[PDB]
Amino acid sequence: VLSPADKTNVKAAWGKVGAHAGEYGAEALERMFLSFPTTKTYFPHFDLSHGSAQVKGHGKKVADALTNAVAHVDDMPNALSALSDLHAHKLRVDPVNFKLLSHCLLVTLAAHLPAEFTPAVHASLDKFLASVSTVLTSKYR
Amino acid sequence: VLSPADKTNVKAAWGKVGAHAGEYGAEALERMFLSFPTTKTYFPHFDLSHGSAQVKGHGKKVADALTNAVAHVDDMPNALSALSDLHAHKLRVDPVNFKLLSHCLLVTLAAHLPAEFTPAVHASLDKFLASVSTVLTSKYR
Amino acid sequence: MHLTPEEKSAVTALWGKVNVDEVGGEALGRLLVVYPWTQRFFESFGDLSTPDAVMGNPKVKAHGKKVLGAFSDGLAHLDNLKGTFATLSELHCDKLHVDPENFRLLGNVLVCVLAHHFGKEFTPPVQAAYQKVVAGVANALAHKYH
Amino acid sequence: MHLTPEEKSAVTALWGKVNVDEVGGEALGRLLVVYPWTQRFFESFGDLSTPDAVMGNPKVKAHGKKVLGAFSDGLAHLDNLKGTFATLSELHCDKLHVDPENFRLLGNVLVCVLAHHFGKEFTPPVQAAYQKVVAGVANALAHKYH
Ligand code: HEM
Ligand code: HEM
Ligand code: HEM
Ligand code: HEM
Repeated sequence: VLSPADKTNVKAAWGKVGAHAGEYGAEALERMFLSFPTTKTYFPHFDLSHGSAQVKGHGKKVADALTNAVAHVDDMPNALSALSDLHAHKLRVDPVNFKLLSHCLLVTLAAHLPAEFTPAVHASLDKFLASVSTVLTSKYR
Repeated sequence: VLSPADKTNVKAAWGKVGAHAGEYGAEALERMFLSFPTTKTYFPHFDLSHGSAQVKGHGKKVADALTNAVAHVDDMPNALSALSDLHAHKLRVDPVNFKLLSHCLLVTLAAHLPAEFTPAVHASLDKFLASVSTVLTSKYR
Repeated sequence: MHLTPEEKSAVTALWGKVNVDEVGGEALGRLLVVYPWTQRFFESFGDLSTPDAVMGNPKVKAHGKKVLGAFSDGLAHLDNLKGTFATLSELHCDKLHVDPENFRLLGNVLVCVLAHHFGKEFTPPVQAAYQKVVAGVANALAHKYH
Repeated sequence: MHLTPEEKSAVTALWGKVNVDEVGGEALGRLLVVYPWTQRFFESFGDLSTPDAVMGNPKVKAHGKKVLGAFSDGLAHLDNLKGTFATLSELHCDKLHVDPENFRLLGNVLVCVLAHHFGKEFTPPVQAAYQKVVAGVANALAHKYH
């Protein structure tokens, strides 16, 4: 459960991401593909080379979804309904992978927000990404 | 989310377990300790020898908790409140370990319910154990 | 893969009682029912709408038979799983794009199936030996991923 | 463990700039904050009630230094992580009763700390080389568990 302090931490940190959200989503994917190669099995149709516009485009979609989640932190299931449907019924990404992207998102944030990435903030972000992951996988079975 | 059919499946299988719940709980623990030796790290104070009273008593308490959950499948959070507090604040068992015990409980049930362990029931029990695990891990942070 | 002689024997002994085709179909069908996301690779198999539809699908059964036959052959090479599964590992990565997590899921479903099939003969020690094997096979199949 | 020339140099180069004392304390403190259940091993350490308490605890800083120092030693023996950590593996199992999953969590937190500390220098390829190492180390430490 996200405490009021967790929600404050998340909105503050994500606020600072601001317009760079898309760039950071792409970087997080890139980190994921290099660090955990098995994740590439879900994108056989993409050019995964560094700088790929496909990755960049996907990065922006992911980031935009995260922004929506932050905006609707008290109402995540409804805000992410279409995306939970999509992952559960079409993409069918094994649930394990969500933890890998989450870690990569955290690393990306750490590398870009030296001042904001406090231990307290780190904890709230981790909880937040786990909540998003839970929602996205909610309708798998 | 446990569907109505899932609840029916669970109540049917557990009903069959009946009076053997405690013995089954003990067997699941022994299966876990043997298959996943790292789980033994949480029981250094127990005599883990086969048929030990400590394991049989613990097996019993685990089974009773499970019975409670089946009885209150519509209100698990409330039914297991005390247990979720104990695990989060005192025991502090890493969440990974819940998946290992759940697997061993599934194996135990499969080995004892030839007639009832159908693909649909298997699916429902798996989901049920996942839900119990989620509730017990809910207050960790 | 290091198994004590005791463990190797527990494995070989039970396996001799297995109907490979039957267990193969059962295990693959149960994987598809219990973890439906795994159906993602099988849309060409037809009807997977219900448990009954899955369990009865001839394509599922035929694939199960193929998968378990390879598994079965691997049991003769417990000493060299990695070498034995190298080409298959490459194929699963490069051509089939199968997340290795699926191998772990199958391994766990296989253990449940053996337990259901053998009842009391599937003792805690026998399970432990099969757990090592199933993990060994999954690791061998994931080895060439990149 | 298996590292490509570029991966080894990536690791070695970054490590030359790490102040083990400082990073160690940060890594352990963050582990205790982010995954509080891990505090179960440090009941005698004092106040771990809030992030500020954890981070400023001298016993946490002390322990953190001890751990990363041992970690640093392994960086010197990348070819034989298992042989290197055998003794500590046994200790962590037999005397400390630490679930090896904790090694994995610490590995992830360390990566986070390095990224936090180095910023843009901690590039995707550098991270990837560190992920391999951290996993290698965790595996080496869990090796003697029984
Ligand atoms: C924070 C977690 C995640 C979020 C918020 C997220 C969000 C999204 C969004 C917004 C889309 C685009 C939907 C559309 O096209 O309308 C998408 C698609 C997709 N996602 Fe997820 N995703 C997450 C995790 C993952 C993970 C972990 C994987 C696999 C490693 C994955 C694999 C995919 C794939 C393969 C697509 C389709 C891409 C394409 O063909 O362009 N997602 N996701
Ligand atoms: C379905 C999942 C689980 C259930 C329902 C469950 C339930 C229980 C119950 C009912 C108790 C006894 C509480 C009391 O004495 O009042 C207990 C204690 C305990 N459990 Fe959990 N448990 C589960 C999973 C786990 C796992 C996976 C582990 C570790 C691998 C674990 C480790 C412990 C320990 C160490 C104790 C303390 C027992 C003692 O010292 O006697 N539990 N659990
Ligand atoms: C013990 C685990 C497994 C073994 C030993 C195994 C083995 C095999 C073999 C021998 C083949 C045929 C290769 C050929 O065409 O020469 C195959 C193909 C295939 N496997 Fe695996 N497999 C395993 C697990 C899985 C899992 C869990 C999945 C997905 C859930 C999967 C998906 C596929 C697919 C989609 C094909 C292609 C089938 C076709 O073209 O008809 N396999 N596998
Ligand atoms: C990076 C992996 C790790 C390494 C290399 C490592 C290394 C060490 C070393 C060198 C010692 C001191 C040995 C002695 O007393 O002679 C130690 C002790 C200890 N470690 Fe680990 N450690 C690691 C991870 C962990 C983790 C993740 C935990 C639990 C969260 C942990 C828990 C402990 C505890 C409780 C002690 C005993 C300290 C005391 O006596 O109060 N270690 N470790």
